[PDB]
Amino acid sequence: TTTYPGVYLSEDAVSSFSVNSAATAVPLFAYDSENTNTINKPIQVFRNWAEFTVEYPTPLEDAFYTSLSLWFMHGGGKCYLVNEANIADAVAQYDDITLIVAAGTDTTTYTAFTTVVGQGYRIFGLFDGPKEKIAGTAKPDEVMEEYPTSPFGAVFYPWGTLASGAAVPPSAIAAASITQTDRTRGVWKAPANQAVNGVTPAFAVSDDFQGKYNQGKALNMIRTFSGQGTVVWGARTLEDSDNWRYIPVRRLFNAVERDIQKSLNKLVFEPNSQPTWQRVKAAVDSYLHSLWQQGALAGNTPADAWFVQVGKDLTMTQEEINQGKMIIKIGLAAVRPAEFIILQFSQDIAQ
Amino acid sequence: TTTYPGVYLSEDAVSSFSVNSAATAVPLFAYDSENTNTINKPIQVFRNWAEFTVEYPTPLEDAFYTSLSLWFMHGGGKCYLVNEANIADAVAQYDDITLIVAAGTDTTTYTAFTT
Amino acid sequence: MSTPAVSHRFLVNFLFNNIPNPFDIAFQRISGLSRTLEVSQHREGGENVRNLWLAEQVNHGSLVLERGVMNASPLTLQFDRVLRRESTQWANVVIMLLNELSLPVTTWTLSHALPVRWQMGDLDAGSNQVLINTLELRYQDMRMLGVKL
Amino acid sequence: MSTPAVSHRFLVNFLFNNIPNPFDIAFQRISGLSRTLEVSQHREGGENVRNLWLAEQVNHGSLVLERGVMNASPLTLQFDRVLRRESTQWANVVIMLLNELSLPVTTWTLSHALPVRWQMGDLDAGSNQVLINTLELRYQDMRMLGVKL
Amino acid sequence: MSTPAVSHRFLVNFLFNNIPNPFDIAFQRISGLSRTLEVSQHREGGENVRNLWLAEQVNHGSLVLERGVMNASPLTLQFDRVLRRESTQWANVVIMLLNELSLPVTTWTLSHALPVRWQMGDLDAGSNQVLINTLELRYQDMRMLGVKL
Amino acid sequence: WRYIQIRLLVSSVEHYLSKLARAYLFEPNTAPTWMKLKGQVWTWLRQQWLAGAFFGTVEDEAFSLSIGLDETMTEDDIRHGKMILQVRLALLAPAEFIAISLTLDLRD
Repeated sequence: TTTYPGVYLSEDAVSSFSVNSAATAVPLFAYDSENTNTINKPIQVFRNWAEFTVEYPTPLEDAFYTSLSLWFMHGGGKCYLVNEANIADAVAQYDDITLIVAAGTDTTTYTAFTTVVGQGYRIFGLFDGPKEKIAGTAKPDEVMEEYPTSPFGAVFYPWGTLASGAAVPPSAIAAASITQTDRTRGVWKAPANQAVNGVTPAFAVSDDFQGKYNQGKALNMIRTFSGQGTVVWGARTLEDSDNWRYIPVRRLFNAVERDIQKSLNKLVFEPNSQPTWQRVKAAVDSYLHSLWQQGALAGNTPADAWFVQVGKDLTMTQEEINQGKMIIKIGLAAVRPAEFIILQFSQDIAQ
Repeated sequence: TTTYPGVYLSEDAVSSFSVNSAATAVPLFAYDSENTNTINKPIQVFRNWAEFTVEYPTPLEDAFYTSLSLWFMHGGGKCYLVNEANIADAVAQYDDITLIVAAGTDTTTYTAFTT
Repeated sequence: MSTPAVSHRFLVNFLFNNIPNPFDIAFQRISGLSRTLEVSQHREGGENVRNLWLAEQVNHGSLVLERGVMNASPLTLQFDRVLRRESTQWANVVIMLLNELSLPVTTWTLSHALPVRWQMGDLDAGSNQVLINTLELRYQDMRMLGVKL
Repeated sequence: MSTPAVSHRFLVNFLFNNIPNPFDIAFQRISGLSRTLEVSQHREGGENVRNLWLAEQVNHGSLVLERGVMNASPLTLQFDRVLRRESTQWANVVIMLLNELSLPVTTWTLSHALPVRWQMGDLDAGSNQVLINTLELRYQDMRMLGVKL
Repeated sequence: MSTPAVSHRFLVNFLFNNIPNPFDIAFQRISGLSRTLEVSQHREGGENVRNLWLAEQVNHGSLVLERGVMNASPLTLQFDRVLRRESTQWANVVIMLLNELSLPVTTWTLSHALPVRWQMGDLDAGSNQVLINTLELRYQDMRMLGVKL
Repeated sequence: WRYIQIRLLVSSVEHYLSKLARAYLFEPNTAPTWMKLKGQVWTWLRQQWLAGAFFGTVEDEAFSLSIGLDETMTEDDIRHGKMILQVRLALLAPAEFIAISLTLDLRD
């Protein structure tokens, strides 16, 4: 309460975090339906840490509070608290979401993840591993059966043990290494080896343990090393195929397919004619050439990195023109990461 | 066998040779017909030392092994192991050969050289 | 004969011990690496027509770098720490040229490079130019690699 | 990638202890801030191939300023007092670039700057030019801020 | 904002003690008045990151004047006496710029100026130029006045 | 907020930082005057850290400044004429108790 024109000395100051957002990382944090200390507003928008503490001022110890407070302290821009019941409708209404972050949530985010993937909304889910210690005599098939077999998701087992004693969901550890990667390296680079601060893995994980959980459904460990403290260690999705392994090459095409339709939605209701088809394929060639020359596409020439194709005997027929359709086909090569490094050693004494 | 995403420490490492080829030297190494430790494939193509040791992994002591291992350690690009019987047809089919190298071979490479 | 190497494509990789990730930073104007051997001339009594040069000590040059004032990288945050004397960490630098495809044709590979000088460009009211800042490192050893030596 | 910073928009804020109000003065030609670390080379006995650079002492440059002969500001009245030796007051200087909107993208923030030199331009009968006077300060420390470091 | 001062209109007034009348002489090329304060850098034991500049002694520049070879004025007759060592008289000089009307906008006001150097122009057979002679004075103090400081 | 010199140091910083704050008082609420105020406060707080008043072997753990539009303020705070600046400090602790220990260290 400011009355006089002077200088006010208040001493109840709290922390603050500067926004260092990425445009390709706008997540959805799902909070549980049977949660008592959330506002009855089912969908709520948080652009920064200052708007989050005017609605949640006391520091809670729940799954949604420690996910968001770990989000905003690593940059992070606008984000959504959506109830578990309205996750398939908040993606369908708000047009901006790129990530579905299950912040300590099971079996209801999963069935609403597989709804919006079948509807085609170009999202990427970040699920959770078991909160309990996986034994080692447990089998990777019986442990990984809760999770969908779609290439739009990753699991991330080891939970967090935040420095204030609270427990961080491991989807929030994974989403805070996506913000720091989508600035400094881009969406085509893996979210793995970037280190997230202020968190600690609850369990020590060996690499004999991760070898069982890598092929098949890809658990995607969260491991700490000397030096690089608590990175996420793994970048594979929930299917082991030649195309849609590797979280980079799925999230690259999600960014390509969304930045192309944002460019081509300004060409809808144009006359379906041959001058309009040339304006489509030159708006995609101009997008993909800039994306090639910043390292996102694999190819040492523009003919090996992408192609755009549209015609009247190429991609669509005259009986299909008359329905208002405009079929463009676009193929483009992505860069696969390195995952294994073999150090082959020889020596011989005094030689 | 790579399972986990980490770093693998293997200690059965062997030698390796970088290719420093010439385009005008693509030879034909002729191995003997009555040779026991060659693959029944009569004509076989070897672009480098790595493709030669995936088919001949143990170090032999024969005329064709010590000719090729001395070839690849001095640069050397693609080359052919051709049986003595098919030397007049491997030159006629593969369009690329500039040298006929008799790697310990007599009187049969000679009559197929003059063909 | 094979074509000579042009001088307008180059990558630079840094590796500090403060910083856990190796980072790659684009520069404008890498200056050039010298390496002198520092001989000395001796004069003998009866010999007046030949010279005598005696080898002593290899002297390495300095790595002068130029780039524009852009967002704060892990290297301009690191010169800020060393020139405020908060750290004296040095890095292993790898510089390499690229051919038409992507391939490294020559590599220079500096060792224990220490940030020693920051130099800011001029602020002028009629200028029409990017603000370029000049960075400078002193390294201990140098080891050139590659196929185009 | 974000666009680099051009060098033709800049504000300078001064804060003396003689003068009660902080004042902001437009200049033409801020020169440029250097910061050298002053290493020294040591030669070891048995080592002839590597170098050894030992860190000593950070040297800061000088703030050279240029503006036209205009009405008497609180800074040209202050150099007049220091160069007449009536005061030895020094100021905390804040220099900052501006982007397209108004926003400070980099800030340089000098400490205890002391006016040390006045230099007047030439008076020439055929000249067609503004009389520019050159001002020069020696500061103790320097601390660069901002998002474009 | 008010318009800056251009540098092609200026009066110079001299006052010697030999000469009873103050005289006003038109020049071509008054050089420019500097005023340096001559600091010195001290290095402290435990402090490696800041600098320390200590004020000593104000140094004034020199008044270099240029005009053509014209009729004998009371100032070229006075340099002739001082450079023949017949007098060692010095003068109080007042230099001032003029605005569009007539008004003095800045004034420089030198004290005890001593004629120290005469320099004649070149005699060349193909030249097409006025013979310019260069005059130079060393003064003791300097005190700038006016509204455009 | 025990230890008298902690209450008297941080109010000696209140007395000077509010002296140069009200120097920048009836200025615009534009972003240049926010950074004109950080640059003066950052300079002064760094000199007191190098004079021995604050704890910390690096500047990042001695003090902090955070003025800005969505760091401390908001657009509703700007239109009411506010300019909010945050200072964090790290202070020194007394040596009230000396807990001497002795170790024998046998060594043959």
